[PDB]
Amino acid sequence: QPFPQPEQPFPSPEDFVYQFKGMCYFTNGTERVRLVSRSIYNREEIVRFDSDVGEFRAVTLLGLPAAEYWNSQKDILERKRAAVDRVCRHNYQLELRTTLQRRVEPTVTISPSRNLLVCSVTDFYPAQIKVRWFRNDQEETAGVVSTPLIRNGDWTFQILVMLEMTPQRGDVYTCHVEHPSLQSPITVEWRA
Amino acid sequence: IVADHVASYGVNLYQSYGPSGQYTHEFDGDEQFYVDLGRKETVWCLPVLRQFRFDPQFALTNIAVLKHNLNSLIKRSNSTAATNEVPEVTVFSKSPVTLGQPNILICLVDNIFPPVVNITWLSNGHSVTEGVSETSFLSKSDHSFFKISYLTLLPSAEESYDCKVEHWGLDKPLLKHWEP
Ligand SMILES: *[C@@H]1O[C@H](CO)[C@@H](O)[C@H](O)[C@H]1NC(C)=O
Ligand SMILES: *[C@@H]1O[C@H](CO)[C@@H](O)[C@H](O)[C@H]1NC(C)=O
Repeated sequence: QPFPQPEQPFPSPEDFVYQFKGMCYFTNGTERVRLVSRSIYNREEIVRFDSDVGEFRAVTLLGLPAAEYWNSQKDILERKRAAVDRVCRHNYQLELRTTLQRRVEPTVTISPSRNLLVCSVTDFYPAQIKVRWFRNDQEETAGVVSTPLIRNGDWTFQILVMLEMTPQRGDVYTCHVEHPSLQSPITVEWRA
Repeated sequence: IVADHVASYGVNLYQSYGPSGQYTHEFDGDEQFYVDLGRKETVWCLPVLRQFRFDPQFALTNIAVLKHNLNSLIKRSNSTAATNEVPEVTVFSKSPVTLGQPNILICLVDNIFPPVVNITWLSNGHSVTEGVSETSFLSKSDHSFFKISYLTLLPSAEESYDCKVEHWGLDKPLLKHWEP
């Protein structure tokens, strides 16, 4: 039972777009929950309901009729005012036993570039992760270039953490990966 | 807004060209499900989420409100149409490219507006239809969209690949190359 937010009715080729976004913002579990409903014409937000404001507000002059009219209706205001508990807090309960429980462990691989060492940390969820390079248990930090967190779109992430190094005899290079789905951080070594 | 988790319940989209619409729910930037408006079917994107039910009629009814609200706005804005944007295309593999082992090519088409585009794949200059899937239009805080296409493949040392993107904001179809 995931609850949705409804949109209120108003009082090369060219194209016209309308977007409605019923959004929820969660912080510290549920002790800090915020709801923001966004009415969007093309790419311009025109009307908005922020739970911290408690009434409809026109972002631009185009949404000025709607905000005034939607505020006129005590019924519509009162439904929207209770949506934070009814939609956001209610749906976060379903999220706690599904999405927030998803644990996909990352796959860590080291390979020289196509000098430069590439630590590929692929297919992990959630997005929280930390990757550090070590050289003889001495953390390398100045020659490390990390690609941004890549969203694969299939509920998995990946990231590539490069390191430009000078290899000498008897030097081991390890990629240290920490992730919530791991009982202990993964270490992948590399010898030349 | 700064928050630990950002959810969209949901992302409602209606545009005049087509005309077409889209209804989705998102949590932390990932699509939970979409409603096939033409089939009145809910299609979950995470198998763990198949346990829930979602009335597709809500999506249809909500989309209808958007169409009515649009026609009002088309007139009131003096027929201000959508600005065509230049989409950004990035191609990468799902896993490290080990030759002879199956993999998936991922084509991220970002900064899409209006949400109208073909995303197609090419191998040695030939259309590739099998093994091609794609996500819906995922939302962005600047109210543009990005769509991700997938191409399953068995990478080999000589087969190159191109992600092809046709868009109104594009003078010519954009081609992003990938090689193992
Ligand atoms: C916008 O309004 C002005 C009135 O000054 C008119 O000249 C113009 O044609 C209108 N735009 C469209 C697209 O009709
Ligand atoms: C590709 O998209 C364009 C508009 O962006 C459309 O005219 C065309 O029909 C699409 N391609 C095909 C094969 O239909």
